[PDB]
Amino acid sequence: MRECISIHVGQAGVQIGNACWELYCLEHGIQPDGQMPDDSFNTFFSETGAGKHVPRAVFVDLEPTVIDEVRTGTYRQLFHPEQLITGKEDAANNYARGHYTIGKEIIDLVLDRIRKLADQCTGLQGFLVFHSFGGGTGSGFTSLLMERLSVDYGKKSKLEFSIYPAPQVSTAVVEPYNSILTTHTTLEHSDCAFMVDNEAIYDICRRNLDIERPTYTNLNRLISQIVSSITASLRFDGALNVDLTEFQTNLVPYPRIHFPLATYAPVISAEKAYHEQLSVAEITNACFEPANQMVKCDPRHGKYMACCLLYRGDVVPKDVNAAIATIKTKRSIQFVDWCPTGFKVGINYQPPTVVPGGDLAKVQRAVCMLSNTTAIAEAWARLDHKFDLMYAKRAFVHWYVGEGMEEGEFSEAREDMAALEKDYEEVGVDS
Amino acid sequence: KLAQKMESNKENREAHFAAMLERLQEKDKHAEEVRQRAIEENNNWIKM
Amino acid sequence: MREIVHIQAGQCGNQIGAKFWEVISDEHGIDPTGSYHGDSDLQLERINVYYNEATGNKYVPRAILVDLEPGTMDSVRSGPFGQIFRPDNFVFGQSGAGNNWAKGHYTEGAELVDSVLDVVRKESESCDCLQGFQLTHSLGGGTGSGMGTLLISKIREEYPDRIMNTFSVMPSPKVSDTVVEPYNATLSVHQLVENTDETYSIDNEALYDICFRTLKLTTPTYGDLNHLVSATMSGVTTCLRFPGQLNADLRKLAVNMVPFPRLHFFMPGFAPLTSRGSQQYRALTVPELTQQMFDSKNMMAACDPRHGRYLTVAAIFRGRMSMKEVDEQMLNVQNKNSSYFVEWIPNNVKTAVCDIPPRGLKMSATFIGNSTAIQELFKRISEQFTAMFRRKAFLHWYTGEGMDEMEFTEAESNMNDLVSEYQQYQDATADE
Ligand SMILES: Nc1nc2c(ncn2[C@@H]2O[C@H](COP(=O)(O)OP(=O)(O)OP(=O)(O)O)[C@@H](O)[C@H]2O)c(=O)[nH]1
Ligand SMILES: Nc1nc2c(ncn2[C@@H]2O[C@H](COP(=O)(O)OP(=O)(O)O)[C@@H](O)[C@H]2O)c(=O)[nH]1
Ligand SMILES: [Mg+2]
Repeated sequence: MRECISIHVGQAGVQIGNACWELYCLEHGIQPDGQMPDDSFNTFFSETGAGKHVPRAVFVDLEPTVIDEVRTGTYRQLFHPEQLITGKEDAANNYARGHYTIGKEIIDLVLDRIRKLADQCTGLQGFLVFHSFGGGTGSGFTSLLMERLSVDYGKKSKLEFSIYPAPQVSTAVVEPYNSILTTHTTLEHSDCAFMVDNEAIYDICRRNLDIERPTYTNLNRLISQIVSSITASLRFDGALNVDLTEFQTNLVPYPRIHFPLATYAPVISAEKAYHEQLSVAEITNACFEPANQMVKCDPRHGKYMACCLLYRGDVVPKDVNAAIATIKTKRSIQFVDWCPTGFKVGINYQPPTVVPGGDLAKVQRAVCMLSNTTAIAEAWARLDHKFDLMYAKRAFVHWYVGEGMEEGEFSEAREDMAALEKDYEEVGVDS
Repeated sequence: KLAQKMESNKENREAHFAAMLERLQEKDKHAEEVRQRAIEENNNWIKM
Repeated sequence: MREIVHIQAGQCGNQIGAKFWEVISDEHGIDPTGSYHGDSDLQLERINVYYNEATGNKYVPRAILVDLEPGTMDSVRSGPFGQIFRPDNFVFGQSGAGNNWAKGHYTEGAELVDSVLDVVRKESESCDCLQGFQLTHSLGGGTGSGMGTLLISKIREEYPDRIMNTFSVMPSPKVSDTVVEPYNATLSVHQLVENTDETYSIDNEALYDICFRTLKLTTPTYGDLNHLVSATMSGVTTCLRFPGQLNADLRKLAVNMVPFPRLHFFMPGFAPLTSRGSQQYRALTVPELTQQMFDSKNMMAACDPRHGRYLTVAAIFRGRMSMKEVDEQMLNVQNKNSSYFVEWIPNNVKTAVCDIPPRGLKMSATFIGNSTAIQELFKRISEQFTAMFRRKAFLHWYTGEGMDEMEFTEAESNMNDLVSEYQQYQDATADE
């Protein structure tokens, strides 16, 4: 019944996967061994003959290090060994190595494992793909896998949770190249993609959680909370829900304009105890503050095409509508002329769950706003400009060419990005 | 007199329902056509 | 003319349909087990129009429950009167329509349609004299809208001589669950213009406005809106389910209401307006009930009747009242408001009085109008449609299902022709 398969690619994807699955277990009362003493959780967890609950997920990395930590870790019994796939040689922050050279060896094995999970599904909805834009595996292997998934799965829904690179935490000079190459190749294969800018997450951890030097552990716990908010509607049956198809129908007006901006609230530090309880009005107001965004950009300089508000916990429809009405009186929120109905609201009964010993405080109510704004084009522009700086001099190009890539693939990828930026511009013009 | 009034009637109701199904059957021939097209374009997509 | 076969399609269709069955079962003195426990012979006189008599004292709704999604069906079974329905009459898919008319009409809906027709054929062949069909659905969704109109076309193919009646709920931005509602509605209106004999235009714009403005409900729920729908559905079907002279069957109603084949979209009205909780109320006399016929505040379609002309009107008064007073009041309204009735259709207002009032009220009035003002509802849909279609917004959801742009252009043009047709008769004169 309505199953969803989660694929975690590369270090970023695997590490975010660890955070997501830890949070899902806390939310559904599943122990780290898969034991549990609704029924919708079955969309994400299958059940074995021993009454154990197993994530409907595949973890893939071209290097074994990251995944070796999962198979030694607290949740080693949660996953069956066959769903934790590792190679020997990494993609060395090279899209060409991930996509071609190294990727081509493991691709068939990864798809065989995905096929085995799909065979356990009676009503497979589709896939959730987690990866970084910057790493060779996250970029190169993901686009290779996405292409192969379109072939094997027909017209099956594929949603992404993409880690947009940040210099505060960046590991490679070539991340703009890998980002553009993966976006070009994956664009025609993805139905909806939620970008997560590591700088936005880094700044929220610093500002809201008072963490001087945020680590991936800090970043992922926060990321996991947003992913859980998007997936709560699939894993639970509330008063107001949204399936794989309804997300896309409400937020995606055109094929290529499939990049919603996520905004989450409240993000409160586990200290204090006075900084709560926030009302529905207060958390809704926080969604329109650029400081709570998952991608750095300015919506006041762009136009909205769709706004989805996903509430969780002690929330009443009357409270929500009152909050939306006051926000509508703040003229500053501009929508495209071809869009009337701006607000689609969903309420899921379960209050946000937090990891014990975590940085996040337990709240009675939270909200995740998914908005399709033309302001997200600003994130593409930043990436495209960094690509252009290096590409004008063909700096580092030899690394890709050496692996069998052609220079033409770089031109093609960049022209496609130029067309994407042009698409966001065309969409914001009035008729 | 009546024969060539009720026969001329039975003909004028068979027609007003012939023109019905005939013109609301191509309303299934077209729903087959764009429906074949529905997975045809989806297939030749995977051809690329 | 005896039996009516009822069909409920989609979320809205099933929700409104379930409420219709609990309201009419209470009026006919039928409990959730199917047993008659009333104390009036009028309740059973025409019971066969909506119920089949099963072995013994039990009555079973001649209702078919349809959805491409299973959840709604479970909610119906769990409901107050959920157990009254024929178990074999629940026909549900597993793969929903996702608020996409194309999925409901061409893909998923087409796959389930035959299983539904099998159940409708069973009910139809049991009939001594089948009047026709009654469908409840929304036009803004995918199942109710797309599959509902597909069912209309398939049923029409097998039963071309039976009356096809619908209770079609119009979408509104005020109570919208999807941005594509103008597309789904336009594609459905195109189907209804061609395939139904009579359609009750139940507008969510009007229901929301009544709840918010009149009933003073700050945040209306579907439960609040459905209370107005069920009051209307009970009122407009009074003539079919109780002994009477006027509009006693679906064909006689159509013959009296439909002067031109395509102009079969009715504007329903109801007085007094009540909220679910409001079991007060102490009010409503005959002149008061009659005055609300021209009252835009009492219309279930968001149109002002004074912005057009009535081609035909059926008015049903319910409760213990003077038939003399009703006749005087009704004649007064036509004489005073001469300008809002077409002069080329003589004696175009027909009145009926039923002694049995609906539940909670001692006195009520239901209006069924065939007004040229209904063009306001269709114009609203066309303008919402064009705002989206001009930019080809969300078109990929439909073309992705195998649909062509031409179908969109055709549906829109057909609906604009309907508006133009209403305008033509609004401006027509008895100058001869
Ligand atoms: N949020 C977050 N970002 C991460 C994490 N790990 C890496 N990243 C980011 O992802 C990019 C680096 O790519 P990786 O995922 O580490 O690399 P990879 O996919 O394993 O690929 P290769 O090592 O080259 O084979 C940089 O932008 C990092 O900041 C993580 O746990 N969380
Ligand atoms: N009055 C009323 N409208 C409803 C109800 N449920 C949904 N709607 C409306 O129906 C449209 C959505 O269609 P829906 O019936 O949910 O989709 P379906 O399941 O695919 O037929 C919108 O215009 C909604 O506002 C209900 O119970 N009552
Ligand atoms: Mg790595």
